[PDB]
Amino acid sequence: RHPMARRFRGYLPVVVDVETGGFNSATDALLEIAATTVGMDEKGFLFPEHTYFFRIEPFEGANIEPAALEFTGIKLDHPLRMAVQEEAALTEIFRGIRKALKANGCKRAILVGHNSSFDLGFLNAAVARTGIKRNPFHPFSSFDTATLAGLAYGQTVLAKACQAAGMEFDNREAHSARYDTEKTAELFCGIVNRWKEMGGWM
Amino acid sequence: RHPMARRFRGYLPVVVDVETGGFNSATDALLEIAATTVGMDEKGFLFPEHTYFFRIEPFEGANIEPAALEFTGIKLDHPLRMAVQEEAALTEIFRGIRKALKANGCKRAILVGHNSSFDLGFLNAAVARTGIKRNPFHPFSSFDTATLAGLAYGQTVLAKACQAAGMEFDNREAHSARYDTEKTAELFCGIVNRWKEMGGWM
Ligand SMILES: [Mg+2]
Ligand SMILES: [Mg+2]
Repeated sequence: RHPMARRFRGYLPVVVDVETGGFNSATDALLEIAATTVGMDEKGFLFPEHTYFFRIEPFEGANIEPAALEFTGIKLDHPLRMAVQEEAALTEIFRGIRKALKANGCKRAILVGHNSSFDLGFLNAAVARTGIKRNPFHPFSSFDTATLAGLAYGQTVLAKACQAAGMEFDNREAHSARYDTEKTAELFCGIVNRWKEMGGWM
Repeated sequence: RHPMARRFRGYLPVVVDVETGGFNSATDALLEIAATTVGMDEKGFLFPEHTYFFRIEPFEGANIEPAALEFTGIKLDHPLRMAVQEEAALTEIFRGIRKALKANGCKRAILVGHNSSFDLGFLNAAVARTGIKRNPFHPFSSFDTATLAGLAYGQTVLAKACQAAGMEFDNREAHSARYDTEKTAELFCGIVNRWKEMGGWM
């Protein structure tokens, strides 16, 4: 078994963050999705490997809460938005994930996220809308970085967790799914790597 | 401050497990709830403290999947079931938790569970149905022991996580919430305590 396959019983951690048009996954638009795969180096340390990132054209009939959209800072009609259909974006991300599962001897991906059940619900709902087959993510379990940061740093807020971890993080409020996914992947790998450094995985 | 108040940013971990009439928190019955508060000893180690347990009468209009009843072994009409209205059970549990909060110098409870978002979703749906305003739990944050066990033991399945931890876990024929709560509490405390043993919280 590949070293990464042994670490989480055959699941490959893939960090995902979404931006949405509200908090209801059944009805609310998906507006951005980033996904960052994790690799394992020759010494058994995790690192963020590849990032996918797409801005998403709201699905037909989606609900968008005006205040929610306003707080994200997203500009739907901006000429450089480069928004794509959710099916196209998921197809490309999934393809990349399946390639990574094969390279790591893993059977399935597990979503890693900050308050990760939120992202997983939106991901499951988009998959259900598009009718995409062979979703490589576990449908129900996820690694919550708010839980990991609670343990490691006694913090549940993402910015405060990253600050505690010695990382840079901006209290600007205007961050794309890409920024959040890369910071979350760094937080995730740092905690797992500290656990190893402290004797937790020999 | 109180040392527990400093560990998780004023939140008191409280383990919750529910048994339910299916996987949909909007429609499916709450049938049992167990909650176990955690305390901190003089040496800074967490331990499982006070337990509450109630069998719940299905709310009027609730959906109960035949397969949920087979899985749990639940007999709704058994004369010694001693099931109570969800509003009464929650009120009693919440009162008990508030007492734990005060004794730990904490301001809110944070739900701990195995795939904790599941249990938080059912708790919030019951709180909504009953109109309880005095809910001491955080509405969206939780500590997921599937995440914690993935870190510590590479295991996401509760039974297997406990076995990796050196605990006994009975490969039972009827699933119980009192049993999962007791074991989840041990699992949670064991991992937080291991972090500390390894030099992670000084
Ligand atoms: Mg997010
Ligand atoms: Mg459970």
